[PDB]
Amino acid sequence: ITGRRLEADIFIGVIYYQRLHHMVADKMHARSRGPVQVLTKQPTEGRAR
Amino acid sequence: APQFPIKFERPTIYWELRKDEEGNEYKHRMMPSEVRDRLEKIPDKDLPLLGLHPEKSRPEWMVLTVLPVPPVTMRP
Repeated sequence: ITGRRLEADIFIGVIYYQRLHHMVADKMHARSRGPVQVLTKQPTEGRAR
Repeated sequence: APQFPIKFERPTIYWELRKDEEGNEYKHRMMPSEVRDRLEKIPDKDLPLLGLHPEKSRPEWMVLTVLPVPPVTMRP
């Protein structure tokens, strides 16, 4: 941003990095209203349902 | 009236240690009908001494004669 030299020598290298399956696309869940359990009349369990 | 010891066997078996004519001790199985008949004779005044309520929990009601089947909503 500033374009100035950093006051410290920054350690930089090549590191093998792995992307894991824990993605936010499969983890975001939002429920307002919907299906309920027949026995307890309470909200169901799971993002799929 | 003489009394005899009562032995409790799990889960719901009751044994009465009665005495024979010759003095021998034998276990007599008390059927639930006999137990309920014995429990029916207890007056309401002695129920607080036994930890029971005369109007809420009679001793004879602990022996089931009518079984209430739950509604279909309870067992969908």
